[PDB]
Amino acid sequence: TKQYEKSENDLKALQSVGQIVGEVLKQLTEEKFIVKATNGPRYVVGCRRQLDKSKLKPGTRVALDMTTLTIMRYLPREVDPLVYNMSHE
Amino acid sequence: DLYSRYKKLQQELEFLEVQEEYIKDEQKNLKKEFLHAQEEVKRIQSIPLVIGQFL
Repeated sequence: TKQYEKSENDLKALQSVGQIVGEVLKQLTEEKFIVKATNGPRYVVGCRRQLDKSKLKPGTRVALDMTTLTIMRYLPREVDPLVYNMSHE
Repeated sequence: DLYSRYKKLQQELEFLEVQEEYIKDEQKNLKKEFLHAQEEVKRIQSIPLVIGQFL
C-alpha cells in the first residue's frame, strides 16, 4: 500500500545528479590532492569533511564532485562485459 | 610689520603640523588596507584548480 510512496520518495533521491569518476595520482599536501578523471584531465582540488582516511590511497579510482570536484565516495570499478565470460561451463 | 608676518608664519607651521597626523594616520590605514589587499590576491582563486603544463 504505502510501498508505492516509498518508491516516489526514492525518485526524490533520483533528482541528485551523478558525480564524475577519477583516478588519483599522488598528493602535494593534505590540502592539495592530484586527481585525474578517466577522460584524462587532471585536477588539483580541495576535499570535503565527510570523507575518511581510506580515500587517500596510492592512486585508487575515486569519484569527483560535479562542482568542487571533491571526492565523496570511491567506487571500486565497473564492468559491462564480465558476465558474458562468467557463463562458460 | 615684522611681528605681523611673525604672527602669519606659524599658521602654515601649525598647518603642516596637523598635516603630520594627516598622512601618518592616513598611510597606516591604507597600509592595513594594503595588508587587507594581500588577503585579496591570496584569496583568489582558492579552490578548485586544474593542472597545466608550462611552455
